[PDB]
Amino acid sequence: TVSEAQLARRLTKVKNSRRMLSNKPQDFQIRVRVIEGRQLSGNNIRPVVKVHVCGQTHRTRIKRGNNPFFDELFFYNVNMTPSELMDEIISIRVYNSHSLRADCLMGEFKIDVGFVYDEPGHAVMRKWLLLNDPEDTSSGSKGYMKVSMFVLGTGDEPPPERRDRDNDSDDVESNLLLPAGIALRWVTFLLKIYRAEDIPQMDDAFSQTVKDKKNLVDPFVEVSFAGKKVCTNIIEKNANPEWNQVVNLQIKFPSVCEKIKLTIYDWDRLTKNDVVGTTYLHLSKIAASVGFVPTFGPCYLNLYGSPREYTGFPDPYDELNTGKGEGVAYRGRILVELATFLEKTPPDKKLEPISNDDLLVVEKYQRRRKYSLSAVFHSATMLQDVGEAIQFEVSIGNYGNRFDTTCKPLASTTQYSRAVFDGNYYYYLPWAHTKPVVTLTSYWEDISHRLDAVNTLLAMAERLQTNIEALKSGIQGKIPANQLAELWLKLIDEVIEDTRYTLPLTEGKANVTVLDTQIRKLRSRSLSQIHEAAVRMRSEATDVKSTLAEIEDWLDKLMQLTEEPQNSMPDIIIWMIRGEKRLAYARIPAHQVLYSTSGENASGKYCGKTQTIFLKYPQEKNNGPKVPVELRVNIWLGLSAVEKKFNSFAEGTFTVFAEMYENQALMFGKWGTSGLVGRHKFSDVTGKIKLKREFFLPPKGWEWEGEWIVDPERSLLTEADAGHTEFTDEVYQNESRYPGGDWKPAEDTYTDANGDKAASPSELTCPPGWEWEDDAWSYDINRAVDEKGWEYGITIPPDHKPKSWVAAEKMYHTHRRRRLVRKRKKDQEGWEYASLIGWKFHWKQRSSDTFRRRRWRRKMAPSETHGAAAIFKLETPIVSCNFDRVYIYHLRCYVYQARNLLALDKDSFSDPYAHICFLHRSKTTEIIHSTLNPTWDQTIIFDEVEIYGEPQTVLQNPPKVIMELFDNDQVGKDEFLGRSIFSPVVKLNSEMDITPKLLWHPVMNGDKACGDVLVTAELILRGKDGSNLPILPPQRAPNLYMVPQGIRPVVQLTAIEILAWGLRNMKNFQMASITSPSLVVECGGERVESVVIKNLKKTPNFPSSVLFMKVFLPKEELYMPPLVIKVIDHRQFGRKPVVGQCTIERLDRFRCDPYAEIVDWWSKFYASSGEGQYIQKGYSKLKIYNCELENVAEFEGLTDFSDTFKLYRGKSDENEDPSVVGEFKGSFRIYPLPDDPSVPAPPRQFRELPDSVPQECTVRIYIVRGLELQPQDNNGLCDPYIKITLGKKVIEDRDHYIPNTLNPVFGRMYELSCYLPQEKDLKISVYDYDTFTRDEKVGETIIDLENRFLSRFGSHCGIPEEYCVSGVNTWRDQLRPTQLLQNVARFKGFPQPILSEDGSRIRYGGRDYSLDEFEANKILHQHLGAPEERLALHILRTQGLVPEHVETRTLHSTFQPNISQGKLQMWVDVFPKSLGPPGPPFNITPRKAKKYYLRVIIWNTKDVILDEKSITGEEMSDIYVKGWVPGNEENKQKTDVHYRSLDGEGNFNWRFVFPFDYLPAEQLCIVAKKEHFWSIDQTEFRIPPRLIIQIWDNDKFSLDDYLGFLELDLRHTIIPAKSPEKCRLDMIPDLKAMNPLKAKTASLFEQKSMKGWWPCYAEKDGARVMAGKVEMTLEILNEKEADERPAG
Ligand SMILES: CCCCCC(=O)OC[C@H](COP(=O)(O)OC[C@H](N)C(=O)O)OC(=O)CCCCC
Ligand SMILES: CCCCCC(=O)OC[C@H](COP(=O)(O)OC[C@H](N)C(=O)O)OC(=O)CCCCC
Ligand SMILES: [Ca+2]
Ligand SMILES: [Ca+2]
Ligand SMILES: [Ca+2]
Ligand SMILES: [Ca+2]
Ligand SMILES: [Ca+2]
Ligand SMILES: [Ca+2]
Ligand SMILES: [Ca+2]
Ligand SMILES: [Ca+2]
Ligand SMILES: [Ca+2]
Ligand SMILES: [Ca+2]
Repeated sequence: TVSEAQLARRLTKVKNSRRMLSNKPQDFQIRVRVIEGRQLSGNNIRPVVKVHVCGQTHRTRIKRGNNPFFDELFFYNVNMTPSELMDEIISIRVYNSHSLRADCLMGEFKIDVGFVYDEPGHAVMRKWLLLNDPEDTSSGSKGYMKVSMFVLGTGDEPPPERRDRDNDSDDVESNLLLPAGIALRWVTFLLKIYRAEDIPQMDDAFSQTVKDKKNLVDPFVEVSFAGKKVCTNIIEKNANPEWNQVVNLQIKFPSVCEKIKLTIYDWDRLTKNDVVGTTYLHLSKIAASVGFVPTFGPCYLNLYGSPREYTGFPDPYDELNTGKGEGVAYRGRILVELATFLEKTPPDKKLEPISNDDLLVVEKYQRRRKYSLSAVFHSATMLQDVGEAIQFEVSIGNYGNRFDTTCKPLASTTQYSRAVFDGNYYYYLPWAHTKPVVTLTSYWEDISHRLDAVNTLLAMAERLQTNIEALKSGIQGKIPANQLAELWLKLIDEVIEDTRYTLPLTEGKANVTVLDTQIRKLRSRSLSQIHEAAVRMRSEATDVKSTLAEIEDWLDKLMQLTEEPQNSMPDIIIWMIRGEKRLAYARIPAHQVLYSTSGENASGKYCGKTQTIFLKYPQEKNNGPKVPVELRVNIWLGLSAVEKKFNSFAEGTFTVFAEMYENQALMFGKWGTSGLVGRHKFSDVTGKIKLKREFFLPPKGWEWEGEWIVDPERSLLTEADAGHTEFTDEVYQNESRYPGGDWKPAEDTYTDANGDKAASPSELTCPPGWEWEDDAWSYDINRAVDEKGWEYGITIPPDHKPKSWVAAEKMYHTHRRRRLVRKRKKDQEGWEYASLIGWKFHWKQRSSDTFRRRRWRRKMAPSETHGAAAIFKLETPIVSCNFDRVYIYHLRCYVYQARNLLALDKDSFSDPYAHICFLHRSKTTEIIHSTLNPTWDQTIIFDEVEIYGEPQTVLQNPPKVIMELFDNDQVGKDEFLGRSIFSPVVKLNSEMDITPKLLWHPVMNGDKACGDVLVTAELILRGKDGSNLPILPPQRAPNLYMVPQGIRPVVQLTAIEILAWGLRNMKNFQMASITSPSLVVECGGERVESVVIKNLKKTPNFPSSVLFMKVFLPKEELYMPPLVIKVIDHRQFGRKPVVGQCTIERLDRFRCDPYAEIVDWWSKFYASSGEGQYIQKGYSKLKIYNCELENVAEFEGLTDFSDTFKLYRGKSDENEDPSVVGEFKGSFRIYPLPDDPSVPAPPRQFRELPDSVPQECTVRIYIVRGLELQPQDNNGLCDPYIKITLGKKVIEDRDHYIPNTLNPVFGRMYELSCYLPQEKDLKISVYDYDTFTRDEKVGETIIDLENRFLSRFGSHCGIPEEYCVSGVNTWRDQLRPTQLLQNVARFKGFPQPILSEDGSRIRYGGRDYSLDEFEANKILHQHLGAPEERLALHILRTQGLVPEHVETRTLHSTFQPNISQGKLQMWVDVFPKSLGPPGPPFNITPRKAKKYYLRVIIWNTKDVILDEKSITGEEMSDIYVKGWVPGNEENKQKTDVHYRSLDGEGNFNWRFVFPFDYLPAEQLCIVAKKEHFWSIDQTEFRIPPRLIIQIWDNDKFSLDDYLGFLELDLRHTIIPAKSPEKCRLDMIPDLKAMNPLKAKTASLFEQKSMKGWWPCYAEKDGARVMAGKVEMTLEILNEKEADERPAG
């Protein structure tokens, strides 16, 4: 059907439109203007409009008649998510009003904000609504509503209006917003909700203790759709509920909602209903357009949110349960199905039970399959502190949850491991050759028919993404065209070979839905389109630069083919548990590690492969200052029926040890078996359970390897501290006190992380082969400690020792700790001993130990009949993967430089250094002081890094190199600048030894990039010796390597010219003005300093404006270092502080080749805008700009002379830009110099500079009108006036404000005398006057008047089209057009303009210009000046200068920081007094409304409907006529009553006189009166001129009885018939009762008088009926003709 197709097309349109960022706050402004209703229902109505957007409701004032004119603009300022805003509904609703009753509904249109967002420009324009009644919907239309509504986001602008004389004001089907094919259709979504599983405990569990712990939740589903909330039934005490309820969602098709929000709630009787979790159906993702309606399911949707552990206290992460944030734990899953049923709109049973045959259908989507998951933990590095022991728990869904103690021991977690210092900064878990192994078994639906397709399309997209990265690197590197064509042919053949992939056959699979068939059909269509376009492109196209736009479109289409809403597999969540508490999480999608039998590509990207994931703290959007751990893990997921295929993915030998414990005790100096009381001699690890050596047997698939052996060597075998060559030791020191007492040395005055006392620093000695770097130890300052290096903690019972520390001392603290460091360069009888049995045994006996024990362990090896797959058959054993050999590597990181770093000191700079970390190794770069753009120029070498696994597995997945940038501070702790994560270039042999390429990787702090760092790395597999490694880089300091020659950017000699023009807006520094500044420009280690300004207040510009330095700069434009600008204020006692700095990193713009009817102003304005025309008299126009003059792209922002860079000072807070303390005005020209001085230098680029002295300027600000201001009063209007600040002078106009309009017509010139450039900042503000209260600011704009003065485009005065010396268009510039042509010839280096002997030709710019080339086809009226100036001006108009313009300047405000608060049509002329006085100013004073008189006479009435009963008691009518103009309610007049009419006929011969003010140029009238009696100032209305004539039954002693009306718009008055018998209905338009026809119209203002018969009407049951006929003559006279022939 066409309805299903158009729903699919509209949902794909909203699919393409919904692509912006999901910022939960975002500032939006929605304007809704109603203009004019046409043909509203009822008779003698008093209509009114109420518009409801986002809860806010505005209200029009009361108008009259069946064709009301409102022209009222409403504003809606909301702050919400864009996706939530575009699901909101705008509800326009027309009411009738009464004098003694409330409002009655008469029409309603509903339209969502999303579709008016999808319109180009985010704003529908003067479109007509089809009003309909929600309960009287069978009657069709009720009226029409011309509205225009706008949506403005951050940076968005409304589109300009267009001319409306004949296209928009008439006929309404020419501008319908929606066509008639919609036919008020409803769309019904049957969101069936079957059941849910694994809902966590959300009740108190104390009631069941008194009286079952698995089912402590009372769930129900909240379905939010289009603002309506439908709640399902509540299932009491069931964690696996079964609702089985269809939710009958409904939307009328003009207003659709896209985001169905399902939110399971735990119902609480006494408290608020808690949130279980929130998932969404996106209707645009489950619908397409051939196409199909929204279909989904039956498929489980997984919920995510807070951790599942119940706390009676408020949990800190309930914001994750509401769908905000990504969610850190599995909260259950809900089985839903979506079906779309067009029409049939059933209002009964919004909740309907599931029919009993759908419960048989849904059984086949509920079948479970066994899944086996393995995870081999390779390396857990970048740990910030050791703390307690650290454990990793793997869980998919609720399977493998360690805190679910009600189940059996799951063995889904690693052993507790204690972190080891890597020698420089970080910590790592010491796994080495024995990686931990986690295995767990889950049960999910076999949805491989989805996930093979998802994984294969993802592999397609990743291959094509790699190929387009190769292509963009090829075209960026300027590699030769043959290799580029070969690489492009490789790309196209990759597409051809890939997209002949047949998607998996849905027939035969159990869990195939209707949506699965539709997505498979869509994917086959898309893949066939991509394959055939590839076979077209491989033979047709020849150029790759045209085709990358199509190839990126293929990448976009392929990445939209991987969208799978029916992914029922929950994510694998890996939790780091420090101590007993959850710390950090990561979510791996289950399809990324899932194994399929269909091949490699159908398996996941990381299926059986080691991937690097960074854990996050549970409510962080990204990593902040502290990454908790960087974890490399080898995850393989798959079906347990094919778990034998894990053998091909496994590496190493999996190993589980059976264990036994034997205990002994010491009496009389001899160890023996005596005294083993309370714990068994042969027992477990705790000693409570008696065990034997014969109690352990291998399970199925396992066999013994070797014999039982003693295992005491696990202390020595943990990596032997041999992987480092430069180290830093650490020894901790402790003190203790009572609360409130004095400090003293502790019971354990030196400790380590294990929890007991350690050796003093005087006892520490080096290992053999090592020596000390420093002579003595020192205490740590660079942590969260005080001045002496101490942190403080507390002991709380029942714990005896502290577990946390803070930076400051409080009175309740009982302990303290200090770290001591020093750099470094270059017994075992088989038992562990302790003081008690079952105590803390340690490998060496102390004086207090009288007990001992040992381990008796035997190895199990997997059998050959099972392979490594036997680890899944362990249904506790602890599995660990042993690697039989190690591979030695060698990493070199070329940290070259950084740019645009954050300022984190008070002296406006930083001291950045970098921690380079890679696995269990770390090193620190040098500290570069007092800069934000450091050049470390340093190579960081980690020789002999031990990486386990095959070298190919390192090649496919390199471990990440992580750089953390820190601002060094001499006191306090060093602050975090950002973090860059990148992959090294792995090399395994001498073939792949190509040199690495430096790249600008981003430096992410939080969620934003806070600079870029130029860094690369290479990771070389070390051979038999270090001979295969390249040579060491040359040192410049001891153990300080430079970046080598092949990696370093190749530098050339390059000039940088700096046009230091001047400094603007210099804010005070240290409560002193910037009196003697200077400029310092640093680039590439060289600096240049300008001359010192002796007084900034006197001279704001540098005395010599050109600086010059020779710098070595990279040849490649990518590698170009930033340009640093500082401002140094020179003060007393020789002090030179820095008072401002900017970083300019985009220098590609700076590189250049050095060898390269009444006549006034408003008639002109209305002729240019388009609102006896003015162009017929031959006069000129002006150029109306819809934006600012700086925002016009042709004038380059009016910064062609010099750009402007904001200067910043001090430490920046919340990672944004720092405080702006001014602006440096200048520009740069960068060009490569010749290498040797025999070649002459290139010419300088700054020669034609103007004079930098201050100049006095006469500035004329002509402000024309304001457009759509923000309302600042209670009535929705504003009383605007103009407040101009220009340096010191303020001209406010509060006594000449314009009363109560949102579209003011100012028409006022404000002339000032200011000194440029000290007063360059021209601030024009519109302010709302108030009678008693404070004045609000509507808006604000800034014009750089020096940019107007100094630009080459002549923006100081716009050149008009004609040179007139008199009239209203007199030449307002100071200089004649010959002098402007002289000036532009002098600027451009052209020869000066040569005037001929008669002024007909001018030689300029190498061309001949003549008078007859421009003066032809024009009327040369009398105001034209000298013809040589006309021809010079005609030359000047073609030179790209600023024309005579009215720019539209956006009024910005702090109410909404980048949303237009209105617009201000205006222009500014700057007239510098050195060039002479200007001409006469333009009189832009708005024209008065010229008076008009409307006169009618009423001849007769015929076939009027007779009144049914008069007062006298007869079928008898008292016919008489009222008449008025809308707006003029006070000017109502009525005729005499034609008494005793028994035939519907009546003669009046009565005269009406209707004075009204008119604007012929705007084609509308002015009526002025107060809104009410207590109005401060009278208001003005702008409504089109029209006449309401009305016919009435008198009833002199009774009520007035309405009979009919007739409306004649005086510009479009319909042509009357010449007789009452030819007069009939439907010669006037009608759009509701019958299929419409065009009428015949004539203007009464032009055709001044005509006489005839007119039809008048009323309506009943929505259909027009004739109330009668009336004869009249309508005439319009002006003011003087009303006095020439007056009338009564
Ligand atoms: C006798 C029992 C009266 C119980 C009265 C009562 O209504 O208590 C409500 C609270 C919290 O109960 P909720 O299920 O809302 O917790 C949900 C949770 N905040 C969440 O957000 O997940 O109970 C307790 O703190 C336990 C007190 C036990 C006192 C013995
Ligand atoms: C009794 C009025 C108390 C004042 C509150 C009020 O509603 O004033 C109405 C008007 C204009 O509105 P405000 O700008 O004050 O409030 C709008 C608000 N600032 C905003 O930004 O939305 O204020 C007057 O001085 C005229 C008083 C006429 C009294 C006859
Ligand atoms: Ca509860
Ligand atoms: Ca409950
Ligand atoms: Ca509650
Ligand atoms: Ca600092
Ligand atoms: Ca510092
Ligand atoms: Ca106000
Ligand atoms: Ca006001
Ligand atoms: Ca106010
Ligand atoms: Ca009557
Ligand atoms: Ca009557």
